Amino acid sequence: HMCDAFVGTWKLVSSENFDDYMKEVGVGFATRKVAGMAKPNMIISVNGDVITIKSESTFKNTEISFILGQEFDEVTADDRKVKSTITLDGGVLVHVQKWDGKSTTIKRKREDDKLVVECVMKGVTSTRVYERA
Ligand SMILES: O=c1cc(O)ccn1Cc1ccc(Cl)c(Oc2ccccc2)c1
Repeated sequence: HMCDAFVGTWKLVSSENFDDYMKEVGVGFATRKVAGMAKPNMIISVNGDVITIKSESTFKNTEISFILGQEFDEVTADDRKVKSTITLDGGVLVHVQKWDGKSTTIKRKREDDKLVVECVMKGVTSTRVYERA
């Protein structure tokens, strides 16, 4: 019942500072422009210990499946090959990606009827808000 309030289908409704976050991460111009236009669906499901997070958009479709605390190799939408670990910390899903001596963290939290996604790269934070679809 660990992630019950995350399960479902969520649609992006607002984004702030995502271009700057992507710049900090090293995403190139053309990918930033097309990625930043996207209005993804985030689909979260759980089956036993396995959590699946899908992102569906006109830009890319991605899917990760994982067990909390158990590292996995991930190819990100911007084609980084990263080692990821996702944990639950105080009811927040915390997703750390490591590559090339760098690290970024994506936090997903339930707040009122929204799912709020905060992406941090060094001093740059972006906040993305999703609503139930
Ligand atoms: O998977 C998520 C969901 C978010 O809201 C924010 C970051 N991340 C991770 C993330 C990482 C890099 C890029 Cl380029 C990215 O761009 C998109 C944009 C739209 C659709 C798919 C990928 C999303």
